Amino acid sequence: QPQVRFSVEQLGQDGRRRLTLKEQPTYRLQLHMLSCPCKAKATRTLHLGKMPYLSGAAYNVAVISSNNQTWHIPADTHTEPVALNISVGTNGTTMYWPARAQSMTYCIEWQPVGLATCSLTAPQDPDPAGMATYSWSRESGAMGQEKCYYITIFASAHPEKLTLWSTVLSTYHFGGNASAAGTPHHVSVKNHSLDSVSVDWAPSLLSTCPGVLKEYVVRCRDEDSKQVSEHPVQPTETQVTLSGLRAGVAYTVQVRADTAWLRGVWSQPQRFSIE
Amino acid sequence: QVQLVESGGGVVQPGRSLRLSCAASGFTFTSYGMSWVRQAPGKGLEWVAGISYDASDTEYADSVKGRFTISRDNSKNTLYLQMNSLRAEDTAVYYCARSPDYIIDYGFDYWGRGTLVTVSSASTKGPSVFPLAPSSKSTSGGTAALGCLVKDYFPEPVTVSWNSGALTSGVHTFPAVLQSSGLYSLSSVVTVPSSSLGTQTYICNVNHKPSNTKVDKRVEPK
Amino acid sequence: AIQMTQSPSSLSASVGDRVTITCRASQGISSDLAWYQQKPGKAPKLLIYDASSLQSGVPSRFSGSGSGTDFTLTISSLQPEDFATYYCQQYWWYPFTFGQGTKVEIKRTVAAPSVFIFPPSDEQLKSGTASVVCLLNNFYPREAKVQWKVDNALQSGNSQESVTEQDSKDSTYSLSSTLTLSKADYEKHKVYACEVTQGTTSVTKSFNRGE
Ligand SMILES: *[C@@H]1O[C@H](CO)[C@@H](O)[C@H](O)[C@H]1NC(C)=O
Ligand SMILES: *[C@@H]1O[C@H](CO)[C@@H](O)[C@H](O)[C@H]1NC(C)=O
Ligand SMILES: *[C@@H]1O[C@H](CO)[C@@H](O)[C@H](O)[C@H]1NC(C)=O
Ligand SMILES: *[C@@H]1O[C@H](CO)[C@@H](O)[C@H](O)[C@H]1NC(C)=O
Ligand SMILES: [Cl-]
Ligand SMILES: [Cl-]
Repeated sequence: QPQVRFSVEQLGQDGRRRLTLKEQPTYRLQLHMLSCPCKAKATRTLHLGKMPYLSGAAYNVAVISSNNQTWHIPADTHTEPVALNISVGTNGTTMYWPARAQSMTYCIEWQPVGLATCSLTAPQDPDPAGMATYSWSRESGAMGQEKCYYITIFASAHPEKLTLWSTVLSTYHFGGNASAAGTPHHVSVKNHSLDSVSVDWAPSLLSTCPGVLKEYVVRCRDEDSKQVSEHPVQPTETQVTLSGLRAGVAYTVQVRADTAWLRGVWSQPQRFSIE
Repeated sequence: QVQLVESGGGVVQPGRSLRLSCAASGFTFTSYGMSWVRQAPGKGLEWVAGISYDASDTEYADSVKGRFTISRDNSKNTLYLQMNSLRAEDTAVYYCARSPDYIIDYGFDYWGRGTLVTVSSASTKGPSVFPLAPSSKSTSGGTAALGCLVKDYFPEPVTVSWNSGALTSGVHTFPAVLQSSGLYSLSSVVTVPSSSLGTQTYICNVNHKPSNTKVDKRVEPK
Repeated sequence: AIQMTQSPSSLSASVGDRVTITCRASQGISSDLAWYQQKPGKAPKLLIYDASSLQSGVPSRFSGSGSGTDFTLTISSLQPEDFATYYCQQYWWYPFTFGQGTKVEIKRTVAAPSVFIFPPSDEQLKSGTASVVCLLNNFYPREAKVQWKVDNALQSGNSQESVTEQDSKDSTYSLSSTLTLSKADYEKHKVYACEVTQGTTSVTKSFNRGE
């Protein structure tokens, strides 16, 4: 056994990182990519001296002797601040993610945060919007449960070559009927001044899933003039003050929680009037 | 479409230097390793040198180590091979080849057209063309052979046609041989009916672009 | 450097045959092995990588196998456009090395050469050299012994040979042997003969200087 120790770069802009090697005391290197288990080729034996550019996936690397030291290479992904257009519905689930060069093969991998699913796409080019896509039938139950999912996408122009995978992105998504499940609970109206009320609600279930919740919207309806006003609220805030109310007028308040791609279902309406 | 075009080939004297160039187009040159592969006349392939995508890694075959230098100019999509102290054994067709990954690895999925590099102290010279005449009295039954001896040219290659390309059936043009003098030679022959020797004219067309020499030899029976 | 040895160096086959080429490595190279096809005057084309992965666009009659030091390329049903030279190449470690190649030629029935001999032209004799040329036309197989005779003296060291590739129409070979003499030596002798041997048959074609 040789006393060689590995190093790894941080994930670069290309979604690659070089596994390097140094000797400080025949031998060969066995490389096993753990992420994306549904791929056909998962291991390769290499000469120690050539130092491949891995992806952000998890790897097992071992020095094997020919007459074993092993390192579990941690995952190192790239996280997108922009949420993906993932739509889960009655007939199936569909994804869109930023594509790169043409004839690219993508592997989509997800797991509920806190059932490892794997999907391998056929080679596809970017659409006129610069996006790649894939869809699943309802039978697949692809992110059909109302939970927060962690997703990682990989890309390769030669999926049969293990050392050519690159990381695309990682992201979070709330599955199932997120619009309905995200409805805020415990909406309450409290007397704040002679002409104003404070509206408070419990944080949406979407707020526990990173990056999913875009904003809250508070709708107030004047039951006499039938006029309607909407007030957007930062997702870090669960309180808003409604002002300019008229005495004797009845009012209705509802709250909804919106994602980047879905309008949320309104809460049960609250009826009130100035005391 | 992916394309690799080599240039810089030609004649170079032993001990001198020569620089080959490869112009890449149709892909992102900065993302792939590149290699040079050469093939001596009538021999097999020999990997010469390879370079990674960012030019940090360079590797060389044993026979060229210390004499050759591979380099790349990613701003101009150009691959280079600097050849020094050239010997006669370096005479070969040099191909430009692309590697599919950042590093020098896997097979070559894209090749160039190749360029001929002849290492020799001979000087460029057009060929002498001599007739291989058929007798006017047939001695091979109804079939007669005739041809052209293309002797003492340098360097390769010459092209031979018959009757401005109008005659191709029965034509055999042999590969060149390197004579002890340093000059090349080959023959081109055609089999024709013996009864047509009196009526039909046969002319071989030898073209030698390295010396800008074109020779047309009428082959008449003797 | 890792040595790559192919077997056989050449072989003749027919359309429809199953062809197997072997490649052996001086050291273990796991699966880091490629296969190429090259036709005369063209760049190689990659057929197989990772010892057994079929390159995109290659017909499914091609397939590779093996690991470590012994590898095989197989063509299940040989096709006309498959006649060519095939190389293996290891990319396990540097320097990358190719095999010596395996030429797959087309088999046919035996054919005897038509033998022609040509005296040097009067035009060339002025230059002070004499090239005597012997033509072996449309024969099979490639093996053939050529022997020059000058006034019955067996010649050696003063001749060179050249062979064409297999003809596209009848799959035969053609050969030329050039005897080079000085004008002084050529004018000293009378009978110039070219003797061709193939199997149990020797054929001699000759001429007499000045006739
Ligand atoms: C998001 O994707 C779904 C499924 O393809 C599509 O119906 C919808 O229009 C998309 N939304 C936007 C804003 O593009
Ligand atoms: C979510 O549930 C609401 C009713 O609670 C329904 O109107 C809506 O269509 C559902 N959305 C999806 C995507 O199933
Ligand atoms: C689902 O399929 C039905 C037909 O079975 C169609 O009417 C409906 O519009 C589809 N809806 C979605 C969200 O796919
Ligand atoms: C809050 O209570 C005070 C005192 O009862 C009353 O004057 C005021 O109108 C109330 N404000 C609202 C918005 O009901
Ligand atoms: Cl490609
Ligand atoms: Cl509504």
